[PDB]
Amino acid sequence: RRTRFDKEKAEARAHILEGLLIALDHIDEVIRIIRASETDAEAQAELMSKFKLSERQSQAILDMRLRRLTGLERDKIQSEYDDLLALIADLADILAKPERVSQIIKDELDEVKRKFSDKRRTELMV
Amino acid sequence: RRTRFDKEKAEARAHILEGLLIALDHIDEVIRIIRASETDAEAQAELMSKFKLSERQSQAILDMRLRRLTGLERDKIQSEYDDLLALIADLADILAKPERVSQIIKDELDEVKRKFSDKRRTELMV
Amino acid sequence: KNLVNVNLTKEMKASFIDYAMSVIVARALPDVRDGLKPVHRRILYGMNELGVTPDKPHKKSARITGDVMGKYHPHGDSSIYEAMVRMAQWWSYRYMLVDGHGNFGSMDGDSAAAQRYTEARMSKIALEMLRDINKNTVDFVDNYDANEREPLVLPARFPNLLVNGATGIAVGMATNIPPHNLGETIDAVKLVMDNPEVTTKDLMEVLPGPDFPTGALVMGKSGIHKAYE
Amino acid sequence: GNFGSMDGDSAAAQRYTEARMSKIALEMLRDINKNTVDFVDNYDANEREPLVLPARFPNLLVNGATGIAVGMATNIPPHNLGETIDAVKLVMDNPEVTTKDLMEVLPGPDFPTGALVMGKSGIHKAYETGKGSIVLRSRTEIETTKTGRERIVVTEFPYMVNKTKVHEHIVRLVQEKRIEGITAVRDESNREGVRFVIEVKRDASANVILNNLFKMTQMQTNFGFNMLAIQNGIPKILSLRQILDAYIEHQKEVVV
Repeated sequence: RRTRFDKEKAEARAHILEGLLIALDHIDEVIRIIRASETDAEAQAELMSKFKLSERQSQAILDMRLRRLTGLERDKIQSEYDDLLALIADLADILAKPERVSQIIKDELDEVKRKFSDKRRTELMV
Repeated sequence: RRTRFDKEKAEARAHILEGLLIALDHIDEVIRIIRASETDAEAQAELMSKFKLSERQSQAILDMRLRRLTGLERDKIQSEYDDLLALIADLADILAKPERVSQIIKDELDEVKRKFSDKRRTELMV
Repeated sequence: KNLVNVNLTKEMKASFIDYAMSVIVARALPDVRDGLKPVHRRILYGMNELGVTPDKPHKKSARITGDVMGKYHPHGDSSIYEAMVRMAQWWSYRYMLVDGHGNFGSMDGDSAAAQRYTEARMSKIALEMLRDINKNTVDFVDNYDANEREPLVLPARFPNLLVNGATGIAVGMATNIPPHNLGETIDAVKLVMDNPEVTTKDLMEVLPGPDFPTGALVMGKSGIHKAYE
Repeated sequence: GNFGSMDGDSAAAQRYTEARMSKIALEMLRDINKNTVDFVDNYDANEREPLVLPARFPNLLVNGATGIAVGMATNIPPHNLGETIDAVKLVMDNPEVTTKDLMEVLPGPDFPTGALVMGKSGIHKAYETGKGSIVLRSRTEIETTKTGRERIVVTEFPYMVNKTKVHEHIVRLVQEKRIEGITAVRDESNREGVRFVIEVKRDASANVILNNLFKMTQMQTNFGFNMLAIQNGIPKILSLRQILDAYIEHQKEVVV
């Protein structure tokens, strides 16, 4: 459940970042529709119609900062996007193999054992 | 001094809004330079070189929100810009004519007279 | 006869001018452009920077005077509170700039105990005196601690000399209280600002004269005419 | 007995606590009764007092002169005793030592509680002309926790600055709400050890908070130098060279 939650969170962030990445793909068409827009709902509807986008993606595009329209910023977005897809692939590998599940359990249990484990105050006599 | 201060404040805001208005004039060249930029300092320097801009103007352009790239937003910016230039013309008319200075003094003094003025507890006898 | 320091001609002149001007400014007669003593000016500006306006209830005056001591005016605590008490009484002072909270005095002659017993705040007139201050209106100066900034003269919105008067300590030169009715004063300001040559008889047509905080009878319009001439 | 604190405290009266001379007053009074400085008759015409105490170390540079202006006030340049004595030696050896070469000797303000001194230009101005100002930045350091909420360790408030007024001013500036980021202030001593932690929250570079508390509070202040004192019966603004030339002349008088 924790792995599926973090996959949900990273997958939603990668979804938003993919929408901004598609905005970085064809910037000129997005600007052309924004200049042809009249309301924000019209702008997001025409962007979702033209580039097959979501409401989250279109809100992220219409709230994207213009300073982020540079290759110095496209590099950071693309690198972070590949890193989050790598994290999604890692969590899918965790959800696919029960061996690594037991491995995570062993690791955190041994962390607890390092942090707290004393020994027997009681002696087993015979 | 108060009129010159408010003219300074509205003039700085109209300067920033004029920089954003020039950004709204040629949006495509600004986007073309942002896509050709590598750092933010490069982007603001090339914008100030290409459209004769200020540091305040170039920071406002590179921090301008993409949702503000619509005719529903250009209308609000243009109307508010004309209103602030009207306020600048009003304050310049206040700074140009000492009659209106005395008029503002009369108005605020009569406001104080309405808000507080009692009459003489002392009688002038003879 | 301990110090025997001799060569003190221009240094005794400079030190004597310095101590005399410090008397005249700080503990003596106030300004034209706002009619307020420098103790009073630091009272109003410190209570402005604390924001103790009549939207909030009254605050303890000891904290206000302690902030005065820590920011603007390093002198007697009871003297600053004496200015607090005299300003915040309807009979001691015509239009109470500070509105107080507690026992201050009586017309019989009474005093409050200290600055930590009773409360105060600004009244509706100090907000007038401090309306449009933070807008390059009067130039600030750095005070004795070089981190705080104080106003030179408070930007007045009504001429407070004629309203409240100036009590004076003579080191040769003392000064008196002509109080005035606010509305006739403002009308006099209007007529002076309209016609640059109004005769003082025509302003005695406007201004009767001494509007006392408790009322009286004034005998002598000749001395009134002599005074405003 | 109880005299005070750095927080600002006073003794009750002269009949509650005791005192005596320390090891330095015996230095200041060693060889006094031997025609060393001329006495005068005081106000009761039976007692005799000394005009000037025969010093054995120049106490102006050590302890400074706080001044009341009736036009003319004066300041405290404190100094380290050993470097001061070495400066006296080098001045008495070479009658023309440049003041840069004595700033080689003398660092400057040796405070009784320690601080940080910013500005060697104002120091050079002070020991050349007499008038000047230096900047006093407290011994503060930024210590980043592994958790993330950073730390400002302040240990040396400047010369004649309260602790309690500065910490109350910091808490007030938190509640005056001009700038934020300060979590809390820990005053973790009663009387012993001067090391105090003020916390900066997570996601806030504490050098920004440090520069802003230096801008606002009494933690980095200005401090003026105006070395004004009595020479030959008149008050004069005197330089570091002139103080030590006069002190060497006085010790020549004492020795002769």
